[PDB]
Amino acid sequence: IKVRENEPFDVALRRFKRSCEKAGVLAEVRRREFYEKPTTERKRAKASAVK
Amino acid sequence: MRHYEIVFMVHPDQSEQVPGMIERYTAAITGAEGKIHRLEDWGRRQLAYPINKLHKAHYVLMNVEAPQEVIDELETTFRFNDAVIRSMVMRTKHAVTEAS
Amino acid sequence: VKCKPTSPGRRHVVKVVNPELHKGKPFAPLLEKNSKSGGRNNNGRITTRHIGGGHKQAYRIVDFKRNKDGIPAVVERLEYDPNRSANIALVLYKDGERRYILAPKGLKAGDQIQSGVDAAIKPGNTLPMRNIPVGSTVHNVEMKPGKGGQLARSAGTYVQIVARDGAYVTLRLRSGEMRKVEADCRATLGEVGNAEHMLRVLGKAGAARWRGVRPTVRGTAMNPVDHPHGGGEGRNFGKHPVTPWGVQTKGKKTRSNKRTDKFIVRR
Amino acid sequence: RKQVSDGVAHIHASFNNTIVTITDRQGNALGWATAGGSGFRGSRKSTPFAAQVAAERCADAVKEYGIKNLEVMVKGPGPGRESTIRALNAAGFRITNITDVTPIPHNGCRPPKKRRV
Amino acid sequence: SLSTEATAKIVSEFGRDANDTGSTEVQVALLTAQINHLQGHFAEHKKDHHSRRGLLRMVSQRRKLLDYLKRKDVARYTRLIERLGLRR
Amino acid sequence: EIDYKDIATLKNYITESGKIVPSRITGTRAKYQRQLARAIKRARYLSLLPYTDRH
RNA sequence: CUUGAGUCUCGUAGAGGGGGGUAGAAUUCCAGGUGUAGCGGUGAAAUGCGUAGAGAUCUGGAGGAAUACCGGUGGCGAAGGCGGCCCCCUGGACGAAGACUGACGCUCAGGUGCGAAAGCGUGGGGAGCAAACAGGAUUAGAUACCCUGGUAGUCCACGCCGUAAACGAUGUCGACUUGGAGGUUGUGCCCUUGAGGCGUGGCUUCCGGAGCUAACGCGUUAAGUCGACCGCCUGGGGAGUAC
RNA sequence: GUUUAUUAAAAACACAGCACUGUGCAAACACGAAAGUGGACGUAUACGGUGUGACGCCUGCCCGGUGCCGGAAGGUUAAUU
Ligand SMILES: [Mg+2]
Ligand SMILES: [Mg+2]
Ligand SMILES: [Mg+2]
Ligand SMILES: [Mg+2]
Ligand SMILES: [Mg+2]
Ligand SMILES: [Mg+2]
Ligand SMILES: [Mg+2]
Ligand SMILES: [Mg+2]
Ligand SMILES: [Mg+2]
Ligand SMILES: [Mg+2]
Ligand SMILES: [Mg+2]
Ligand SMILES: [Mg+2]
Repeated sequence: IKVRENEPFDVALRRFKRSCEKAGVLAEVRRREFYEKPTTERKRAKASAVK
Repeated sequence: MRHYEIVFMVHPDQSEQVPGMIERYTAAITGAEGKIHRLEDWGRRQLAYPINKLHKAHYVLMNVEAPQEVIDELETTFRFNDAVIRSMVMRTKHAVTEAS
Repeated sequence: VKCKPTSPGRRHVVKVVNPELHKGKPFAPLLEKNSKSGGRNNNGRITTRHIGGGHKQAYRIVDFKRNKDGIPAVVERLEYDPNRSANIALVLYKDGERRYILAPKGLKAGDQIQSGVDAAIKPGNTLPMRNIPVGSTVHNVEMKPGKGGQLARSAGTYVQIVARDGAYVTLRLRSGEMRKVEADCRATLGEVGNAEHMLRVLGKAGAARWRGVRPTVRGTAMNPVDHPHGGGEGRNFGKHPVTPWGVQTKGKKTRSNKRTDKFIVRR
Repeated sequence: RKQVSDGVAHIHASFNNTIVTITDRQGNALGWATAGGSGFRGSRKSTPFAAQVAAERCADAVKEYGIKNLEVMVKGPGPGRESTIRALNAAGFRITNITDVTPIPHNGCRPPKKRRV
Repeated sequence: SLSTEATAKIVSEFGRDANDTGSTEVQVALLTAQINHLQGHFAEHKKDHHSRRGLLRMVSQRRKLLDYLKRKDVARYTRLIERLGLRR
Repeated sequence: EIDYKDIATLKNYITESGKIVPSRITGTRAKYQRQLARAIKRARYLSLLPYTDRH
């Protein structure tokens, strides 16, 4: 994550790095961990991705 | 014997010792019934991160073949040598030569 | 336990418990460099710091500092030295010399062993702190450059430096927290003495305690005179310090030389 | 009265609150803002349009120098990662580089169990 | 596992012929080596169980072969158990 | 691919965060994906490549 | 005798195991700089921390635990389980030309050994988390959920305990029996001109036919058709309790 | 095992074990106007002081009072000028 542009303007480019980390792997932590809850829900949400 | 590949990076302000360091190691390997079928001096160059401070270090490769025994002797002289910042030596994976 | 070799444990026969013995140091009987040793705890008149008695002693033995330098020693044999549980080894130099040393861990059978500036960094001999890396495990250092005091209590006793400290002063004794010490000093660098050597229980007073010191226990014992607390029907209530020492921590050692050590927490 | 000219601005974007401090180049406090200190408190803050009025308050305390340009350091998620940078772009300040300095470990410490209703 | 200069070595010492890597006399003996050699390994680590499972395998597997010899040529059995210092 | 010196053919399988690109958007025969990632790890120690990006 | 089983050769993939190193991100803490009246938390709040200067911010240091991304419907393991990079010691699985042994095999009461987590003993260690415990809140009450703290413990060594919805709730071994789409790994071959195309083995997902099934559903990795050996069940409660 | 020599031998003292606390070595502490000595020719697995008294299962709530430990910003405050 590193922005930098010539010609002063508040365009953005910022939500570009907002696709690899950002508020995601953040809230991923936030509360508790997972342990068995993930290996399971991670292997059930996978079922979803079929149709 | 078993092949190898060690790339040691010596402190940036101690480059002049790099050439001398090579002769010792190399000589040992040869005096250990081993072989040296690869070598190259990368010199100084910027780092991804200020590993062990600074932002540059001297790089060198190897890719020997000497018996593990004598090379295990290297980890010691390597650790107890503030010159070298980081040490990293992989296994054989068959003789490597040229290119790099 | 957790290492080799484990420590025997006498079995219930006549109120018996943990003992103490090594793997072996083959022989049962010393060299010659030793004195006669004093006797009791008393100070040209009065007792002083009560407790202290029991027989069985002698055997002084020696060596520390290690003035001698780059001359190859060879461990003659490990050996057991009284009062202090830190073994001792023997060692002979390449010129028939024979100091003693504080038996480090991996030792026994001959081994390297070298002193003086610039010497193999294993557990051979002393070495100026300067000529030492991080010394996560040095040894019986010296508050001064020449001496050899410090932690001679080898038995598991260690000391950690801090990789590369400047100003010429470092070290980290056990509970001694942090404390700087002249870097022109040297450390054995080995730093050991076998811990289990101090992992058994005396047993049952007498043949285990008495053979060292007297009943170091007095408790209240009552009799408002013999100690700053006594009498009562059968209990204590109040303060119980001998000579208003105030056993409530207090702490001591104030002003004067030294006291230029650092960190030191309080939990 | 030092005239730092240019200095990065940290945006501690959190949930229960957000605060932006217009520090100098090296990283010295020159002026900090705060939603909790921006009139509304309790929890009415948080919301982006609430933090913007906060960080904007800096242009009233850190304006004593003359920041002609400055970067932005966004840390942690929450309603104040965008709002802040925006309000700053209107306040009159410039910009040199936007970046997210949110502490994203590698499975180091074990987060709190917490919440379970 | 085992080194070729050793495996291909021993085979030419118990084989009643040449390159008979099958022969019980051979295979069986070939097992003792990797076994005795590992005993020094298991002396260290200890906790390494997943490796002992294989150790026990070749052990019983070796025995399964010894019983065979006894049930195919009494002589060969007692004639091999010595050259390997077996039975203990 | 099995190395780290070939830093040239690696900066493509990363990004502004130096994060190992998934195999989803690569379909690198899988077997190769495994090797490709192994390099980026060990290669980062030789400071040849970066771990994070903020430092 | 050779197709079962096994040996040899040469390759292949792997978070299989034991030991030792080492790296980077983050947390906490200690110190110091900047700076100033809030921070933290909740549905709100309050306890708590702040003018003895917090929070924020930046520099240096100490320490412990776990290894983002790759990571998958993935892989390895007998099971339990096993994720950073490096080295050392080590086990098993699979393919292929082959060469070799020659039924040396399958199962297995008793027996031996391995066993998540919690727990136990001795000694270490202790950042984060967190039974107990203590405050604040909620409520009719709240010995809870929520909030601020926090001890054992979680980590290491070595020894013990042997349980789990220890689950595929489906014993191990072998032979048969329509198909479709996919994953992962080996090998042969094809203007190998290619991402690639055609086969032939291992392991593995999802759909599903015959059949089986009380139904759900299982369906070549069977719960279908058979054979060998072992464990087990015989109404609910009382009770996996008493002795 | 020890104890009231000469009315008390005990459930009392001690004990091994446990815990708290202090001590960085010219150690803490003690004898001593001091020099010096003991602690120790030991050096934190060491030495002292306090309490409990093998071992087994354990050792709950209270820091208001007194004591001790840390802080020491602000109030009060000695000699001294
Ligand atoms: Mg009395
Ligand atoms: Mg009386
Ligand atoms: Mg009195
Ligand atoms: Mg809680
Ligand atoms: Mg399997
Ligand atoms: Mg456990
Ligand atoms: Mg424990
Ligand atoms: Mg089906
Ligand atoms: Mg008696
Ligand atoms: Mg009497
Ligand atoms: Mg009497
Ligand atoms: Mg009592």
